[PDB]
This record gives sequence, structure tokens and C-alpha cells, in this order.
Amino acid sequence: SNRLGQLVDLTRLLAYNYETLMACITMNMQHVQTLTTEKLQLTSVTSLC
Amino acid sequence: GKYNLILSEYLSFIYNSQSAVQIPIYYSSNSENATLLSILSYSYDKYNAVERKLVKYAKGKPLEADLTVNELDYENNKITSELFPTAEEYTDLLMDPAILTSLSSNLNAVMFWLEKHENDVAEKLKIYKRRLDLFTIVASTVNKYGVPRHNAKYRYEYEVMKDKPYYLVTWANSSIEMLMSVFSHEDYLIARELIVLSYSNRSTLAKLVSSPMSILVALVDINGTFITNEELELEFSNKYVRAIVPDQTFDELKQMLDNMRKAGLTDIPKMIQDWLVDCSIEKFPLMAKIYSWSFHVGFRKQKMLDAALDQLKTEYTEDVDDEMYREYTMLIRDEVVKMLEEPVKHDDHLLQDSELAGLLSMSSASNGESRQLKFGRKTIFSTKKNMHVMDDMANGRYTPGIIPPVNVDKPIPLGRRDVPGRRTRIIFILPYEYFIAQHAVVEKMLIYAKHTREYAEFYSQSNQLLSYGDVTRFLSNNSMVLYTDVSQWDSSQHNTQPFRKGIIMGLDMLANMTNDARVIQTLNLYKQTQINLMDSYVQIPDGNVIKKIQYGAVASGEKQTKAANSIANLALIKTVLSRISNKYSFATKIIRVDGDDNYAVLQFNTEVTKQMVQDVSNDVRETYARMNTKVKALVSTVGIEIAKRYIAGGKIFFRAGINLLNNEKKGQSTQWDQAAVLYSNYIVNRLRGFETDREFILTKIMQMTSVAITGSLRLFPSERVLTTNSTFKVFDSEDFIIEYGTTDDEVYIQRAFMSLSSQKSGIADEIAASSTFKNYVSRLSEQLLFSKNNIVSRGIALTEKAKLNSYAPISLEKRRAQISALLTMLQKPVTFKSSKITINDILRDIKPFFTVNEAHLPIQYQKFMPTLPDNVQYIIQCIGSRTYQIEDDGSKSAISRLISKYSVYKPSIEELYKVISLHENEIQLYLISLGIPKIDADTYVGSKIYSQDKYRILESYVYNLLSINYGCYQLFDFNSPDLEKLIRIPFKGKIPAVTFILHLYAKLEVINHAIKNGSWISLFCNYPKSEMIKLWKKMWNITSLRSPYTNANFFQD
Amino acid sequence: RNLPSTARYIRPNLLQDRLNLHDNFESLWDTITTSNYILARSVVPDLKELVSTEAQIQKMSQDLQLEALTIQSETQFLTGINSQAANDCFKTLIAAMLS
Amino acid sequence: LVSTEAQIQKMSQDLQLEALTIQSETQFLTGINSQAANDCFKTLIAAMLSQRTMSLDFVTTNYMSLISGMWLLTVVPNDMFIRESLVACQLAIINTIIY
Amino acid sequence: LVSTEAQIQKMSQDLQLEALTIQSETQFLTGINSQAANDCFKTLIAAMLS
Amino acid sequence: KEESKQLLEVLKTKEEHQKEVQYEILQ
Amino acid sequence: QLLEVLKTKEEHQKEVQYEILQ
Amino acid sequence: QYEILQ
RNA sequence: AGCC
Repeated sequence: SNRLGQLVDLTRLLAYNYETLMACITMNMQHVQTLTTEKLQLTSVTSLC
Repeated sequence: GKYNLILSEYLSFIYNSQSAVQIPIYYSSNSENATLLSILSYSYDKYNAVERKLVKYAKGKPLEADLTVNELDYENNKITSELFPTAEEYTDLLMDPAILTSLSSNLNAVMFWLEKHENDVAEKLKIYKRRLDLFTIVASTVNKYGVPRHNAKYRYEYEVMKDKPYYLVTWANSSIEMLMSVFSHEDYLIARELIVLSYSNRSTLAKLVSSPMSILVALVDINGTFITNEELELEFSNKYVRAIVPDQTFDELKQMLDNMRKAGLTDIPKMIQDWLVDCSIEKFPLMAKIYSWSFHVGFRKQKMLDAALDQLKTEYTEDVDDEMYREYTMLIRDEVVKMLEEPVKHDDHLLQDSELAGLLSMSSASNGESRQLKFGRKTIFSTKKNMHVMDDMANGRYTPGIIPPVNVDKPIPLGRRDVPGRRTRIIFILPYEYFIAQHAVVEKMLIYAKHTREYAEFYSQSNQLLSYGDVTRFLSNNSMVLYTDVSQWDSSQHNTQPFRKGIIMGLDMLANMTNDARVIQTLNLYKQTQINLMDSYVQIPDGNVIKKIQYGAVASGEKQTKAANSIANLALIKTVLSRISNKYSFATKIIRVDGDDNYAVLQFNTEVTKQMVQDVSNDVRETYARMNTKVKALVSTVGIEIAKRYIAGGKIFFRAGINLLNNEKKGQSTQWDQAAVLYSNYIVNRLRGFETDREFILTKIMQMTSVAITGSLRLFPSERVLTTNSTFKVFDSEDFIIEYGTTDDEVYIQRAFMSLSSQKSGIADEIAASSTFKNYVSRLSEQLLFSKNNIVSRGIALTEKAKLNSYAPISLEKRRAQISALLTMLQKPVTFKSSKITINDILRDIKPFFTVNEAHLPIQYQKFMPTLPDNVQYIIQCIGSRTYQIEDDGSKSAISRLISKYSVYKPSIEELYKVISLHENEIQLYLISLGIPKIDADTYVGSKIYSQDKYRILESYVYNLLSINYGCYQLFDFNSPDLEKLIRIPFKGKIPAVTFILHLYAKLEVINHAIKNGSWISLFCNYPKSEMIKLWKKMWNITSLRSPYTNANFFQD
Repeated sequence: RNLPSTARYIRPNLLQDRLNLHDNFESLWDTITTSNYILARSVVPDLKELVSTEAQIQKMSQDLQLEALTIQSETQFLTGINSQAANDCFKTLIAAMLS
Repeated sequence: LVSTEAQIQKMSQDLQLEALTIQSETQFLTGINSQAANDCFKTLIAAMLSQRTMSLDFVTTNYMSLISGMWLLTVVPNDMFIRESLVACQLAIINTIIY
Repeated sequence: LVSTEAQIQKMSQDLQLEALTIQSETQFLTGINSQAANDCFKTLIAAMLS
Repeated sequence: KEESKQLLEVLKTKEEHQKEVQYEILQ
Repeated sequence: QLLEVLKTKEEHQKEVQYEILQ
Repeated sequence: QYEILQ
């Protein structure tokens, strides 16, 4: 809760690299549930915040 | 009596001539059914005794040495004239057996056995036909080059070893040790490959055979285990844990079996080959037989430069990640603040005088350099450090504040310590002021380690199922254990700069937490020993030159190296387990470090598979290698290798490699003391699965305990001299039983050994009268107390008299006078009359009141140590293994909590026992001599809490006399509910001292009856009230018989 | 993972015993409920973090006012109190009810 | 990025995992290196430009890796995670922290 | 302070501690000396001022 | 030889060490 | 001459003061 | 005589 | 005659 000026700073950047790389996308971005997933450890989300 | 029958049959064999006579000397308890003291022997024709009987066993072909199997040129078995050309350059220190028993004595001990068992029945015939096929190889090789005649001090000169191979003596010693341990056909196929191949391959034989034991303890399934609680108490849990092994371990175990076939071993890699088809615990003692037999090849004695070249030549780089070294230095810094937070804030008296704390305890330090000293008119050379202080405090050079540099100007000398089948380890030889600075602070680090879960001093008891039983308490099917073997721990890159700067940074956060001027000083001097060892040069001699090599790393032989190496592991394995958690998600159950061998139990979310074991092991030896610490990463699900103990499949297996007929250093003992080290190395190897013959051992005690006064006369002591409970004890009648004899002629001889138990030495009485010893005693009484008293100063001056018994020539003038005064009693059968209460005098009054009956007990508990002998496994399965360990240190008492706090001395439990039963004003006169102030010693005496402390010292002193916590009695539960159904003693109150010894002696007579015969008995003692009060006045005047060579018989390692 | 639409599986037939092996078959029921007793004994968890024995008998010997050195012979109150028999009783009460 | 030695000594002296009343495991601070800050940044964009579903692996004992999972669900849309892992991540939040 | 050998001797008679039985009155005298008073008087005053 | 290589083909074939083949039926 | 030898036992100091019970 | 090896 |  004390990291506020440095946690708004993630999502302004985390949603800008996603926004400016999506312009270089030619195929349709369809969204269905795939079979195999990619594992996120929540211990590494703590290491980003 | 069986030893007296082999003693009379031995002298009728080694003296075949007609001129040899034997005169037995008897004695009796009465003036006018007698036990014999010794056996005289006059023999005159003694030339060529062994070389004549060897020819009838020298058949077949001799062994031809292979000369292209070692990398070096002086490790081959070449002729000594081809190796050492002149007599001026001949180093004995590469083949020296370092035992006071020659090869011509070891060949008669086998040729005597082969004559007694020449025509036995068809079961004991196959043992004789297996020990004769091996002795043909040993005899026909020695008889080609002859038998080397030893020196007067059992070395081997140049002129007797000139035409023989160089390692002929130290190979024929270890091969006799191996062929006298063959009992089965499996033991004969191992002994034939370790005798033939050991004649040429003196470098890499003990490594190839003992290699796959770290892998084979990870394949055996667990079905029922012993576990331990959080407090160390035993529990039995019968879970089922399946062993999971990846496909790269079997591609590595196949590589270890093809390296053993290049060396020539073709029948040892057939037992591991035929065991891997089953992977069963019921055939696993075959796999620990091969690991135990491999250590009996011999020691690898080399030149000092040639064995410290791969250790002192490392590649330090700057291509490590520096982000990982900041957390490693910070985690070492956080421990030193966490250990010395409470003794610095509350200013303890032990830290306030670190100069005095190291001075009164310098008998625990290692031996320093060899330096010339002058004590009055005498000039002696000594390596003990407390003799260096007495010479430096006289000549005006004792400065403990100034700590000397160890850079290129004054390098550090180097000593070695080696183990067969491993690499060697180097030992620093530091000055005497690196012990004074690092003693009062390290002793405060080892009290925190005795209360913390992650260190090794917590699980340090006498038992072995309670210490190493926390390995298998977190084991399940979703967890794995991670034991890693760091190859070169001493000189890795994570030990030079970030380890010495993590301690220095931790002593600067403790210079702001205190307010005394002394505690800042003792924390500044312990900091000063780390800046000087930051850039340390080492000194290694070779040939003519002396090499000075830079060595900024950590070696052993320091004082902090047992408690600061345990901090650098818990900070390094905490950083690796945080880098591996980016690929997996776990929860670390336990971490436990012991020097440089550790383990860690990780608990996972899903079940452990074969892919999560291969990919965690590839993320431990790749995260360690980012920090430049190359490791052999091993992960397992069932079993590990904790330090020299192998927990495989629920059972615990030890190593049985103790060399009997060889030694690694030339010891400073006599023959009488090395005949009890040879026996006590046979009891240790018998409990761990390497069974040597008893009759070969009893022959070796015959040839070592005998002592001659003339070249024609010999004296051989009998069984009752060696077995009785005295200073001169060597062996016991039954093996694992310590017996206290109760006969009217057996207490008569034990009191006869009480006169010459204390002798005087002519060296220590001339040092104690010199001027520089009185100057050392006078300057210790100044720092110990500000006043001067005549009572404390004689109490100090007669305390450093016993400290000189650690000196090696002074401790030999006593023991050479023990045996030379015994010879006037074994020749003259009449002895002297005296009365002094021993432990046998108390048991004379208890034994006629016990009535025995037959009884039975069904088996209820199971066995966790399957290599124990058969008569000991009947006791454990009937009354149970030990659950909790009772302490005998005495520190729970209120007097040993007062001595340790207010003084730096440590008194023996034989000293606290004698003084606790006196008056009030006799405890006062003793406590002031310890360094306790008058106002504190007036408090403890005037509080009358010594009356309730009499029973806390007698409880821990009788457990030291009967040796219950040590020996082989440290496996059976004494508070078991299955021994109380056999002991039926009615209770009589108000006398606790006698009722305690009635239940501790009845518990031993039932156990000692069920090892001898294998059947249980029940006791009943209706002891009268008129005999309890007579025994009450003898429970405080009991005296013990202490020997220096027997104090090593209480611990195993 | 989420499995596809072409994933199949075989379901076991878990219907109760039609032989009634507990009715008059008493030598076949005794060896079929010893089997479920040993299997249920290797599942029930064992006790860690028990109170230590020496710190419990010394607290128990102040309430009974025993004599010194003879806490085991004066009263037979303190017999067979181990941690091996604490874990043994918790296992053999859970596994005797499940089988 | 900030120094790893600084963010660990602040976080491990506020949480104080070494002085709780649960002493059945060695609690220390895991997974706060600086190779996971880049690895979580790349996984969270690349599985969002390609519409690849993500699973969540965690441990319920560690609440610091569960409190900081609240920031994950309020930025990354919950249409991305597989539903049996999205449910089990926000059930362990309410059952142990919020409720 | 009160002299410790003259105070703990008056204290050990009022408890009437018997030399034979394990009772809860032998623990009334553990850890009373002159140094523990000078370190409890400091850590009470110095903690209140901080 | 063929005798030593056949151990490494039997030691992985037996079922007391084989576990979790069912993430590879999907792969 | 050690200090444990010189200090007399309880049974020695009980003999310098004599009295008969009956 | 001495040989320095650093 | 002495840590060979």
C-alpha cells in the first residue's frame, strides 16, 4: 500500500508496451482457451512490484 | 578363562626350542583356587624366528608389480634403490605405518592362527581354506625380497629396505588386516581384488570402489521409518515413500561401473551389477560391505607440495553476478548481529575479559610451531601453545593487543590431515595470539548454535538415531531432499572477500550497541584477525626452496572455522534456494548445515515426478556455478548422505573404515596404550559390519603388552591384569559388556593397582621450580582477582601442573613409570594392604541380596541398525531403542550455572562431586579458588541450595562411572516399560541415594545377562533397612579410576 | 490444463460387496480387515511438536511432591511416558476406527 | 531497479517471519531476485499479445506472494487465466485475508 | 544494596526448603544477585524514556 | 558389450520407477 | 598438595566433639 | 631461498 | 635424554 507512486508507474508502462507493440500485429487477435498454459509463479509477481 | 589358554599355547609355538621354559606366577587372596598374574619365559635361541616358518607357506608365484598405473613417479611400487639413489635422500614418511608393531610381528600372528585351525570340521574348514589362499599371495611376495627387520623404535632404515620394493611393509600390513576379516564367499571375492591390485595402484583404488555409495542410497524404497520430534525424541512412523530416480543417474552409475573395469576390478562390479536388478533393502548390507572394505587399502601419504597443488591453484574470475554477492554478504552480516546481540547489550562477564578467557583455556588449542624455549637451565623444544606464553611473558614480549601480520614477510606454516578415499585438507599453524582474540567471541557463537534449529550443534548427542533422525521426518511423496557435495569448499571464490567482509561489517553494528570500554575492545580485536587474514601467504617447503603462495581463502585449524563455516553455508544455500524458486513453487521445511555437508527438504504442491527431479538438479548446479562454486548436485526422495552416515531405506548405515595395523601420524603413546587403541578400533569396526577375528586381536595384545627387562627374559601379563577395572585396562572378557568383578581376590588386585596410579615426572618438577613458571603464575593471579590471597595462588600454581600433562614427554615419563613399577608386582606375588572405596566395593554389598529367576519377553520393537551383531539385536527388539537422552553434563544444577557465568574455568564432574558433600565453610574455600568473588560464594553457601544440589551431581557422576551415556549402553531404553516387569524391588523411602543405585545396578545386570547368554532373567531385592543405612555412608566417598587413554573410549568419532 | 473434446476415460465399478463376507465368513473377514488396518496406519499423520518428556516429568514431579532421584520408583504414575508411545496411540485409535 | 539487498532487509524486518508461533519450517524470504522481475514482465506482455492462457502456481502459506496477487487480478483481465486456476487464486485470498 | 548473604539466608528460612523432596519452593531463589538488579532498574527507566 | 547396454534398457522399462506418463499422452 | 586433599570430610569434624547417646 | 608465487 |  505504500508503493503507490511506483505501482501506478508499472501499469502506465505495462499497458503502454502492450499498446505500442499491438500496432505491429497483422493476424486477427482471436481469444479462445488453449490446451497448454504458461506457468506464472506468484512469487515472481512479488518480485516485480 | 580363554585368554590364559591362548597365552600358554602361543609361547609353545613361537619358542620351538627345547631350552624355553614357562613359569606361571600365581597369587591368592588368603595367606595360604588361585588366579595367575603373569607367565615368565626364558628363551635364548631367538635368531631367525619368523624367516624359517615363512617358507612352508610360500608357494605359488609372487606378485609382479605394475609400474604404469600411477601418474606420479614416486607412487609406483619400484625398488627403493631405483627410486632413492643415495642414503642421504631417503624419506621414510611416504610408507611409514606409524604403529609400534613391526611386520615380523604381524606374520607370526597369522602363522599362529593357521596352526590352531589346520584340521577343523567341515564348516570352519571353508574359512581356513579361504584364509590360506590369500596368505599364499602375501607370503610368496614377502619371501622373494625377505622380511625387513625393524628399528629399535619400529621404523625401517635404508640398509634394510634397499633391495625391496618401497611399499612392501605398508602393503603387507594392510593385506594381513584384510585377510583376517574373511568369513563368507562374498568377503573372499572382495579381498582378492583389494590385495592383488593394491600392490601397484597406490593412488586411485580407494576412490573408485567407494564412489557409487552416494548414488545407491537414493534407489532403495522406504517402508517404515524412524522419525524424530521437534525436540529430539524418537518416534516410529510407518509411511510408504517411493523412490524416484531420473534417467541421467543410471547413465552416471553406468559410468562409475566402467571406470572400475579399466582399473581391473572384475568381481566387485558384478555385485553392484546384480543388486541393481532388485533395488532392495534386504540385500543392501552387501552394498555397504564394499564401501566399508575399500577404506582398508591404506593411506595416501604424499609430498606436501604434490598434495596441496590442486587445492591452492584456483581460477578466480570477475564474471560472477555481483547482484548475488550483495545478498550473500548481507546474510552473513545479519547472523553475527543475531548471535552476539544478547551478550553485548547485557554485558556478559565472559566477553569483558577475552584476554583472560583465552589464557586459562589454551589447552584446547591446536599445536603451534616448534620453537626453542628455556626453562631455567633446561632447553626444550615444544609445539604446545601454552608453553609459548610462558616464554613470551618472561622476556618482555607478551603483547596480546598487537596481532601479527601473515602477509609475504611472515607466512603461515601448513599441516595436513588426510582420510583414505578422499582428498587431503590443509591446516593452518597460526600464532598464539589468534587464539586469545577468537575464543571469548566464538564461545558466544556456539551457545546460539545449541538452541537454533538449522545448525549442527543442536543435534549433537551420544546416540545416533536421535541426532541424524530429523532427515526422514519431513519425507513424503510430494517432497524431495537436496544434499549437495561442494568439491573444494576451502578455496572457493565465495569464501575469500565476501566472507571476511560480512563478519567485519557485523562487528561494526555491535560497536554501537554497547557502552563498556572493554566490550568495544574485544570486538575490535576479533575484527583485527579478519583484516590480517584477508591477504594471507602460506609457506610450503619442497626440496631446497621454500615456496610462498598467496592464499586469501579459509582453511581449517583456526578457532572460528567450526562456527563461521556454518554461517557461510546457511547464507549461501539460502541464496540458491531463492534463485530456484523462479521455476518452481515450494516451501522449505528444514535446512541443516554441518561444516560443508548439508541438506534441505523442499515440499512441493503437486506430486514429485521424474521430471521435477531431473530439472531441479540442473538448476542447483547451474545456480551455484553462477557464483563460481562448482558442485555435484544430487537430489533424492528417500535417502541422503549426511556426514559419514548413510540413511538408506529407513535404516542407517555407517562406514567401517578404521585402519587397525596402520596409522596416519606417528603417535606419542607407548605400546601399552596402543594395545588399547588397537582393541577399541576392533569394537568400533565390529559394530559397523567389518568383523575381524578376535583371536588375531588377542594375539596382537599378547605381542604388544609384554615387556622385557633382559634379552633372555620375557614377561607376559595374564587376563586378570588386563581385564580388571583399573588404570591398566586394555580389553574386556565379553566384547560389548563392561563388567565389575566381585570376588575376594579381584578386589584385592584392584586395590593393589591404587598405589602406583599416581607417579611423579622429573621434567615437570624442574619446570615448576623455574623462574619463568612462577612469573606466569604470578601474572595470572593479577588478572584473575584484584586482591592477593595465599589460598588462590597455590590453587592456581597447582592447576597449571596438570596442564603440563598435555605435553608429550611429560606424559611419557608418567606412563613409562607406570609399567616399570608394575613389573615389581607381577614378579613378587605379595602386595600391600589398604582400604579405599571403589565402585567394586559398593557392588560387593549389593550383589548377595539379589535373587534371579527365569523370564521371557516377546519381541515388540523393530531394528533400525541392521549391521549390529546378533546378541545386541536381541536386546533392542525386546526392550526398545532409546527415546530421549538424559544429560550428564551437570549444567542443570545451580552450582554449574554459577561457575560458568561468573568465571571462565570449567571443573570436572569428578571435582564437583568431592566438594559438594563437605561442610558450608569447605565449599567457600573451594569456590574462591575458581575465581568467584567472595560476595557471590557467600550467597550460594548461605542460601542452603547446596543441599538440594547434592542429588543433581550424584545423578550425573554415577552415569559417568557406569558409562551409561557412552559405550554400547547408549542404544537401549532404560526407562522402558519392559524392563520394569523384570525388576521387582520394593520401595523404601527417605534414602534416595541408595534407592537410585539399586535400580541402576539391577538394570545393568539384566542387560549384561542377556548379552552373554541370550535369555532374560528377573530380579528381586528385599533389601533390609539395616543395610541401606550402612550403604548410605559409602555413597559419597566413592573414588573413580581415571586414565587418559580411556577418555577416548567414550566417543566413536 | 484443460483436456480436449476427444479425451476419454474408463470408469471403475464401485458397487458394494454382494458376497457378505462379514456374515459367517470369520476367517476371511479377519484377513481382509487386517489389510485395511495396515493401510490406514500408513496414512494417518504422525505427531510433531509434542512437549518434551524431561520438561514434562519435571513439571509433573512438583505437583505429586515426589522424592529426589526416584521419580520412577516412588510412584508408578510416571511409567511408559515416551514420545514413541504418544504417536503409537494416536495412530492406533484412528486406524482402528477406519478399519 | 532497486537494490536486492535493500528491498530484502526492509521486507524481512517488517514481516518478521523468524519470530512467529509456527516453528515447523524455516521461514525466510524467497523469490525476490532481479531475474524474476524481468521474467514476470516478459511473461505478462507476451501472453497478452498472442492470447495465450496462463496458469498461476503459488503456495498458500506465503501470504506476501498472495497479497501481491491482488495487483495481478486488477490489471491483467481475468479472461486470460484458466478458470480452475483463477478461481483457486481468488478463493485463497478471501478465505485467508479478506473474510 | 542489602547484603546478599544476609538476605538470602533470611529468605531461605522463611521458605523452609527441605533437602529431600522435589518441591516448587526451591525455584524461588534462582537468579537473584546484585547484577540482575542493576540491569532491571536500567531497562525499566531507559525503556520508558525511549 | 550388449550385456551392459541391456541393463540401461531394462532399468527404465520396469514399473517401480516409472511415474507420470500422462502429461505426455496429451503432448 | 591439592586443595581437595586438605579440606577435611564431614566425618572427620564429627569426631572432635564427643558425646554419648545414653 | 624463497620463490614467490602470487 | 627430549614433538625425530
